Amino acid sequence: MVLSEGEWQLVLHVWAKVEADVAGHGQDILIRLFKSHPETLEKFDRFKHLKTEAEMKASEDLKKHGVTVLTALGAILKKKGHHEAELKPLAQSHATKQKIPIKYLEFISEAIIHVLHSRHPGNFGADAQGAMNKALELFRKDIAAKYKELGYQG
Ligand code: HEM
Repeated sequence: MVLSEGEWQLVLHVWAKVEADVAGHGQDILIRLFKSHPETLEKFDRFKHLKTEAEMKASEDLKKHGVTVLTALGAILKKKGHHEAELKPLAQSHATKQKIPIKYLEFISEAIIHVLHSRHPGNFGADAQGAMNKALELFRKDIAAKYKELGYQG
């Protein structure tokens, strides 16, 4: 798929607001994912002992991981579709080392959209949400193709 320039602008405008607090957004998004889809927590041997939201919020390791996730995603979105080299190592680690099905990438996409709508309602109306949803669908479609090339297809 291809996004128009106007669509990328909507995506990068709200992302610039996210980047004012990467750690905070990273925590919010992972916690949302784990709350909504507790089965995803089982993939993380470093976090699956965490029992409550309070414990998640207090976890420094969880916060650090949130920053890593959003820094990587930000680097991909800023390529505006030209992301083939960025996606190769991400695909390999999520396919071979961790085995993360595509369904779980949909779950985190939902979590990102929820947190952006909650923190940035003025910059995340219907048109901006649509554009962010297209950008994340593009990401998932390209990662799924790489999964298949790698032998997983998740
Ligand atoms: C927007 C989607 C995602 C991005 C940008 C992302 C990015 C990353 C990055 C950059 C790392 C660290 C280095 C590496 O191993 O590649 C990582 C590790 C990992 N990711 Fe993801 N990830 C995404 C989604 C997910 C999902 C949906 C799950 C599981 C439900 C997941 C599970 C893991 C695990 C288990 C690790 C290793 C954690 C550890 O070091 O103990 N990832 N991810």
